[PDB]
Amino acid sequence: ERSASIPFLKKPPALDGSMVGDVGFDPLGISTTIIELGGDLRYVREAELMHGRQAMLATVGFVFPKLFGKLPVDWAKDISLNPLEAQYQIPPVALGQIAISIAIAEGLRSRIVFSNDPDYVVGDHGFGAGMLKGKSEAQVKDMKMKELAHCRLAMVAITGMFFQTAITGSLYPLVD
Amino acid sequence: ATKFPKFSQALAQDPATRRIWYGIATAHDLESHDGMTEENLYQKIFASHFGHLAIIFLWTSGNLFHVAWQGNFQQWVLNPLKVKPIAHAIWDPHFGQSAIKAFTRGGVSYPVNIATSGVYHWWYTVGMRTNEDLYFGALGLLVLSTTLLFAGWLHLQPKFRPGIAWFKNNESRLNHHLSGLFGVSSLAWSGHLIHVAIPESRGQHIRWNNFTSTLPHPEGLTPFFTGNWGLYAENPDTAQHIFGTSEGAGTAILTFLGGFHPQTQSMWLTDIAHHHLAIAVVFIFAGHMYRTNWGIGHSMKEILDAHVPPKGRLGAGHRGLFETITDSLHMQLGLALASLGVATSLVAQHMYALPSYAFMAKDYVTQAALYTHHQYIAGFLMVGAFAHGAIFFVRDYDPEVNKDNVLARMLQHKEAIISHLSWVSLFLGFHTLGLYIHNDVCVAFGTPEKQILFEPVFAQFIQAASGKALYGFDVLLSSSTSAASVASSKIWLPGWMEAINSGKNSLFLTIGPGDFLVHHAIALGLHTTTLILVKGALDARGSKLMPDKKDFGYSFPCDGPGRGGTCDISAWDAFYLAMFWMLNTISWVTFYWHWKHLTVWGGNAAAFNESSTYIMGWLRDYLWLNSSPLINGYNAFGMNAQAVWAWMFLFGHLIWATGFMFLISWRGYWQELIETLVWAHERTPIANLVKWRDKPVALSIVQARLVGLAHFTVGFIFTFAPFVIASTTGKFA
Amino acid sequence: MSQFAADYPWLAKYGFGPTVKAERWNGRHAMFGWLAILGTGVAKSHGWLPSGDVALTYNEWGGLAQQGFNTYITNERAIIMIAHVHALAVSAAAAFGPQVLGDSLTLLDGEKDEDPYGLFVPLKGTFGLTPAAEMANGRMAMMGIIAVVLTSAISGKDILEVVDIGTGGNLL
Amino acid sequence: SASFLPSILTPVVTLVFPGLMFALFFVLIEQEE
Amino acid sequence: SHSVRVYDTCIGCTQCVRACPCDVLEMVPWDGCKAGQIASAPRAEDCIGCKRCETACPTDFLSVRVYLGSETTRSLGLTY
Amino acid sequence: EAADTWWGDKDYPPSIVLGIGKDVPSSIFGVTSGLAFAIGVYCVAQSNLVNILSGSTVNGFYVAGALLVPYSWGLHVAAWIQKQNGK
Amino acid sequence: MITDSQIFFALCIALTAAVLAIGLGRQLYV
Ligand code: CLA
Ligand code: CLA
Ligand code: CLA
Ligand code: CLA
Ligand SMILES: CCCCCC(=O)OC\C(C=C=C1C(C)(C)C[C@H](OC(C)=O)C[C@@]1(C)O)=C/C=C/C(C)=C/C=C/C=C(C)/C=C/C=C(\C)C(=O)C[C@@]12O[C@]1(C)C[C@@H](O)CC2(C)C
Ligand SMILES: CCCCCC(=O)OC\C(C=C=C1C(C)(C)C[C@H](OC(C)=O)C[C@@]1(C)O)=C/C=C/C(C)=C/C=C/C=C(C)/C=C/C=C(\C)C(=O)C[C@@]12O[C@]1(C)C[C@@H](O)CC2(C)C
Ligand SMILES: CC1=C(C#C/C(C)=C/C=C/C(C)=C/C=C/C=C(C)/C=C/C=C(C)/C=C/[C@@]23O[C@]2(C)C[C@@H](O)CC3(C)C)C(C)(C)C[C@H](O)C1
Ligand SMILES: CC1=C(C#C/C(C)=C/C=C/C(C)=C/C=C/C=C(C)/C=C/C=C(C)/C=C/[C@@]23O[C@]2(C)C[C@@H](O)CC3(C)C)C(C)(C)C[C@H](O)C1
Ligand SMILES: CC1=C(/C=C/C(C)=C/C=C/C(C)=C/C=C/C=C(C)/C=C/C=C(C)/C=C/C2=C(C)CCCC2(C)C)C(C)(C)CCC1
Ligand code: SF4
Repeated sequence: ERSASIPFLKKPPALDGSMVGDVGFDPLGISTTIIELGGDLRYVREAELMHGRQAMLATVGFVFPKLFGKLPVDWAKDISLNPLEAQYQIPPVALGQIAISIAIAEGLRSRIVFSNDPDYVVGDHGFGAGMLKGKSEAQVKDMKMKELAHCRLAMVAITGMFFQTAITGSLYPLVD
Repeated sequence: ATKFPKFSQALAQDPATRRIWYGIATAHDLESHDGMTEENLYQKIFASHFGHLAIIFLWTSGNLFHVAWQGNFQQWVLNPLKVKPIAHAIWDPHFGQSAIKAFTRGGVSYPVNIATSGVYHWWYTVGMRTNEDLYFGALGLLVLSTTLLFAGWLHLQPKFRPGIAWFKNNESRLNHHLSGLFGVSSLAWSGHLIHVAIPESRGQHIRWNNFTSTLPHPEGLTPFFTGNWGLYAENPDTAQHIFGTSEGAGTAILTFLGGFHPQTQSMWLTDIAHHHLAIAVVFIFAGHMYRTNWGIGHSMKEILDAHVPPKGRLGAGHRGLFETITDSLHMQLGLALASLGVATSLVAQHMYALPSYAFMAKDYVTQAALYTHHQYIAGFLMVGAFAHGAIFFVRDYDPEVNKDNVLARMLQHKEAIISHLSWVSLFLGFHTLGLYIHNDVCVAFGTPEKQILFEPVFAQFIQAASGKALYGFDVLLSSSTSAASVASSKIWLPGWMEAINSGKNSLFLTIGPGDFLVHHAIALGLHTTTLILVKGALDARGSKLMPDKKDFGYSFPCDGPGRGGTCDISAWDAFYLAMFWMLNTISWVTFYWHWKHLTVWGGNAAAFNESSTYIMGWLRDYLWLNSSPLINGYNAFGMNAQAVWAWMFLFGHLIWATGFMFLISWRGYWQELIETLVWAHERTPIANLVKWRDKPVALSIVQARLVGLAHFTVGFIFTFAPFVIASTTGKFA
Repeated sequence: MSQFAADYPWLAKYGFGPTVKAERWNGRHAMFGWLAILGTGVAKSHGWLPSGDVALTYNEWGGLAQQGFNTYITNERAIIMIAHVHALAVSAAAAFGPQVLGDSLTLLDGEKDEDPYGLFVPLKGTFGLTPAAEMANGRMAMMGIIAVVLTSAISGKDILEVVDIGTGGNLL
Repeated sequence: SASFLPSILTPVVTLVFPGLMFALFFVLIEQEE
Repeated sequence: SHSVRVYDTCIGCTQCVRACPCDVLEMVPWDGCKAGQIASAPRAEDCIGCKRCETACPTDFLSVRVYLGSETTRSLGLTY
Repeated sequence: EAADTWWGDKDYPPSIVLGIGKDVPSSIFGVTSGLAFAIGVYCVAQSNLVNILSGSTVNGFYVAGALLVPYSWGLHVAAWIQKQNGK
Repeated sequence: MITDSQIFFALCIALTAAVLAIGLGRQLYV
């Protein structure tokens, strides 16, 4: 009847449990207007998952060049602070390799995602399988819940970092 | 099957060449294809919308890229009044030497086309100053077209195809369109103007690297938040501004001076941003109207069902109109084309009346071409709206749903409507042709003083009421110490009066008896085209000659030679007949505009004022006189840069002429000719081993009418465009 | 493969598309074009005959004179273009001629495309004029063309002179 | 050097592309079940 | 092939059958009129669509109706 | 869906055409119609009795009060609708 | 002045747009 997240709001009828992180948080009813189109929540969960994974890698990448240091190789004269202003000093003879690697990875992932197949667990790209063998469904569910919690936390974190370094000089508790 | 019309089993079994023609001609008719449901139809239309939008943005990106690569934007910015804008470079292995030297113009050293679309002025106003900016805009639109193509591919996927209930969500779609697509886009354009285009007009260089740290106003969000919004209007650009530089500039971002910038002869850039901000707020409020998910808002069904006058004045009111509009895509499309045709005719009037782009109203060639462009497109959209209304009547109108409706009563008294349109058209044609022939005979007999010249006092009174003060009417805005003249006297009046009372603008051109006569001709054309289209739409469902016309469809050849003869009886034939009348009235409008502006730009408005009252004056002073630079583009003594316009002039003549083939000669003659040619090929040696797969037949009757009409229209456009470009280019005034 | 066979059945019937016949033919063309690139390097080295400073006048070449940006087409580019046109005419005569002594460009009536597969195509034990070794040579030639194009584009040097880095004193 | 692109692309596109499209379209027209 | 229909306003005056140049129409027995016959179209695949039957009908808004449809080698009247 | 709002067989529309104000009696509608008309005419008269200026004299309270003139039209129409309905 | 690398980048983007246009047209299909 009523959602477990917003107790004074109705429960989103599309969010009927049986999914990681389903705490009934959908005040806009995005998932309501997805299933009445005849779709499901596989694509939006996949988008949330890789958004969060890129968010975690981003949180490490904002802090690492100034807190620890740069690469020992040359051409690393980019600004240690201001990663958002350090995007523009990257030489093209590294951007080519970066773009090619991301292009082939996302081509393989696009072949995975857009195919049709119903046996594809959302997020199970096969890159990470070295630690989930011999585990019950509760352990896998807890591990995926930890992944989703880290996803949402890291996305809020990177939004904070980008809106801090652009307006304010830098992050307060760690930089400057 | 494997045959080409996979969507029509009837066409695939046609053993003749008619199969190919009808498969090409009926490819987009998604309602009549084999095994088509409503949901699949809506999904295919959504994907086609995405593809067409991608085509639009690819075309715009191509314009940007060609001006950036092969253009002279760098040279044109430094001197806009003397440097010819460049469309693109010419590659032709057919050119001779003298054609290469003749087309080598502008600052460049290669053969080149001079742009007549006005894209240089438009980009120059909105802050473009270098070729890199145009190239980056081209890249952005290329990426946008790529994204739209991927979205169109994505929404045909099985998990991403929207349902039929999503498409018929009128309240949500109109809320989102009215708020977002209109108001938020207008607000973003006002933001772009204030942040980039206004500082670029004042000499500042604002781009993607410094816009987030440069304040568009010296205070910045303090007058907005405190409520002192009039601080944004103080210190405007003085009337010595010099566009692109900083002398005499101001620090105002939202003003309503009104009128024109004195140097560029265009409206103030601060007026446009203020206008866009106001339109943004109004459209967001208007999009806050219909109930979607939160209780508040209207239901469109209840508004339509409620609007019934108390005692049967309009029948059952608008009951049942909600069900007919949502379930018929032809009625929605017809309303959309009618509104868009009105809109593009409005832009045609207002872009010459009130120019907004800097250093236009002095090129005169872009000024002519844009007006003729938008007027012809307006005529096309106007004819298409009535055509789709006829299609809606044929195969989407439900008489039991519309019982005693406001729409069924239109069919109830259709004879009165057609007869009164007939009366208005006959009256207007009789009288304006009689006045024109009277003036012809009076001028021919050596007595021009016997002409019937009616002074257009109503439109002159309107011009006086807007502020024009040479007619001496002394009313409203033209007279000071009036309520209208006092109430606005300190907001927008002084700029408007200094712009309307000068002789250098196109604001409210001085009009005489020739304007009266040609306005009556324009009204004749509009009423007769409306006559043909309305008669076709209302008699689409049947008439006395054919009471069961709805059973035969929207387009069919005839009903035979019986009961008198039934040539051109369908509503499609009414469209085909009204196409000629639309072309005629648009030609009248563009002739009037072009000759009036040709006389005004040359400082010789007396020539128009004296020669526009009779037909021979038109024939010998506009068409015969202004064709001399056009037809002399190439001759026996050489050629110049207008040789391409002369060639295209003859080209349009020939296409317009070969339309008369299909329009006057009909199938039988050609079918017998084809049969003789079939015998010839079958009974000659060597060549009879080559055998056709599709049996050659003559073109069908409706196909022939379409082909002749398309020929007529293409020849019409391709013989008017070179004249309206080369005659203005061949005179520079 | 079967994805492209289902996607383009008319195109995959005649052996066009990502097939072994196409890749073998492209490898052979890459081999001959590597030989042609080396020959043009020798042509700029010795200066056998063509000079690339003079122009092509209109009075002797028509509209195939000044074409790009009112810029002259040179005699060196014209000579190499004429040689390429003659090679293409021989190519058209071989493609649309009698199928004698040759592997066909396309697949004939209902014949299956060959499959020497790929991967690493074992060089030892396949020496001589064998299809696997010629296949390997053409594959390496195509990769050499790709690498030379990328290296010239990155370095901003001439394509004929970016390989002059990797030779040393050779030809030119 | 961007002075070669007109003379390369304009013949290739304008001549070669629609000729192949006309041949392909004609073949797709005349194939049957 | 075109589709030919005969409605119940037939009077059985046989003019459509005589006017037919392709032997499409014929007279079958009936009891709804004074003549005791109604027109029929058993050979509509031989219809060419020239509408000579519709010119020959005397009834107000003709009882025999020909709707133009699919085109074959017979309905096009092709000798080749 | 929606409600049956058609009233072509009756001399007055039903009370449900007023939406959220379908239960307000006619006297409140008429009194608020007169008050809104008076206040709106006063607010728009403060734009011609005093010349409205470029920012100096705009007075957004008079702008917000100027919207009561079209609101006063709807209130006296709704007053008639409730009066015929007996409310 | 627009450099050759910029023109080739635009050509690559147009080629990708062409392949997506072919994909969309064959998703509507014949
Ligand atoms: C705020 C959210 C939003 C926005 C921005 C849009 C935007 C759009 N929708 Mg959309 N839609 C939405 C929500 C939204 N939708 C929702 C919630 C639904 C479901 C209920 C739909 C259902 C829907 C359907 C079913 C379809 C669209 C379509 C479209 C496109 C319209 C075509 C176009 O480009 O016209 C752009 C038009 C304008 C920007 C304004 C034109 C009118 C003015 C008067 C023109 C003149 C202005 C100015 C003078 C121009 C001069 C500029 C310069 C040359 C000087 C457009 C991209 C259609 C489409 O193309 O599909 C891909 C379509 O078929 N939508
Ligand atoms: C110059 C060529 C021309 C002219 C003059 C006309 C004239 C006319 N067309 Mg027309 N038409 C044309 C070309 C032309 N068409 C072409 C090429 C097409 C494409 C096929 C059409 C398609 C078309 C359609 C589809 C329709 C018309 C209609 C009309 C009539 C409009 C009413 C009107 O103006 O009455 C004025 C009458 C005239 C201009 C005819 C001349 C009559 C006399 C000679 C005028 C003399 C002046 C003065 C009164 C003399 C005094 C008389 C004396 C005895 C006292 C009118 C008869 C519409 C119609 O019939 O609606 C009523 C209509 O529905 N036309
Ligand atoms: C729809 C927009 C459009 C139009 C009408 C043109 C027109 C033209 N371009 Mg062009 N071009 C465009 C966009 C466009 N361009 C874009 C976006 C780019 C950036 C990649 C280029 C890059 C470009 C170059 C580099 C060159 C031309 C050249 C030319 C000219 C010769 C034709 C040719 O070889 O084109 C070849 C064009 C391409 C290979 C690029 C593809 C063009 C767009 C992306 C396709 C749009 C298709 C359009 C929607 C129509 C769809 C229906 C169609 C399938 C029938 C001709 C005037 C040549 C020239 O200057 O001659 C003097 C030349 O060398 N173009
Ligand atoms: C818009 C595209 C286009 C282009 C780029 C060309 C290019 C050319 N035309 Mg041409 N033409 C075109 C469209 C085009 N045509 C159309 C639409 C028509 C009909 C109105 C004509 C009618 C026409 C005539 C009547 C003549 C030309 C001639 C020429 C040549 C100019 C003379 C010269 O300097 O070369 C001189 C020519 C050569 C050096 C020979 C070059 C060898 C050929 C052309 C290359 C092989 C191309 C190959 C077969 C293309 C395969 C296409 C297939 C895959 C579909 C040149 C090759 C002239 C010509 O060809 O001279 C004899 C000539 O007399 N054209
Ligand atoms: C090459 C392999 C991949 C390496 C990359 C990597 O990392 O591995 C991926 C991985 C797991 C794994 C695998 C391996 C076992 C490693 C290898 C396997 O491969 C095979 C074949 O075995 C694949 C896989 C997936 O199974 C695990 C990595 C997890 C990661 C990296 C998790 C970071 C969260 C960061 C957060 C939550 C930040 C919060 C930040 C917060 C909450 C803040 O408040 C910050 C902030 O307050 C600050 C400080 C100051 C303020 O002013 C600003 C704010 C307020 C914003
Ligand atoms: C306190 C006052 C007392 C007297 C007034 C009064 O109460 O009478 C009420 C009454 C009769 C009554 C009574 C009953 C209710 C029946 C019973 C009462 O007894 C009770 C309590 O039962 C007694 C009595 C006699 O009162 C009748 C009321 C009639 C009324 C109120 C009629 C308004 C038309 C509005 C129009 C036409 C708007 C046009 C608006 C226009 C043209 C515009 O909007 C232009 C616009 O530019 C504007 C201005 C602003 C812009 O933003 C928008 C645009 C640009 C578009
Ligand atoms: C869910 C929901 C709601 C919601 C929501 C919300 C809040 C959604 C928010 C989603 C959000 C916030 C998604 C962020 C994505 C950002 C990413 C992936 C950034 C990557 C960043 C990258 C890849 C950057 C990499 C850098 O390398 C660069 C570029 C330069 C380097 O020097 C530095 C580093 C390494 C860092 C509603 C609307 C509230 C109600 C509704 O009903 C239900
Ligand atoms: C596996 C896979 C993927 C992939 C992939 C990849 C990496 C595909 C890569 C394909 C690649 C890299 C294809 C190169 C071809 C090079 C050719 C044809 C060179 C020809 C060159 C020829 C024929 C010779 C030409 C000339 O000799 C001529 C005629 C005359 C001379 O004067 C000049 C030269 C010498 C030049 C995705 C993207 C991940 C998606 C999906 O998962 C499928
Ligand atoms: C066939 C059909 C159809 C269509 C139709 C159409 C096409 C129509 C059109 C219509 C139209 C096309 C209309 C128009 C209109 C217009 C108008 C209505 C205008 C108005 C204006 C105004 C109102 C203004 C006023 C003013 C002002 C405000 C300013 C100042 C001055 C003056 C006073 C003038 C449909 C689809 C529906 C369906 C059915 C069938
Ligand atoms: S259309 Fe002609 S052939 Fe057919 S039934 Fe009528 S008269 Fe006979």
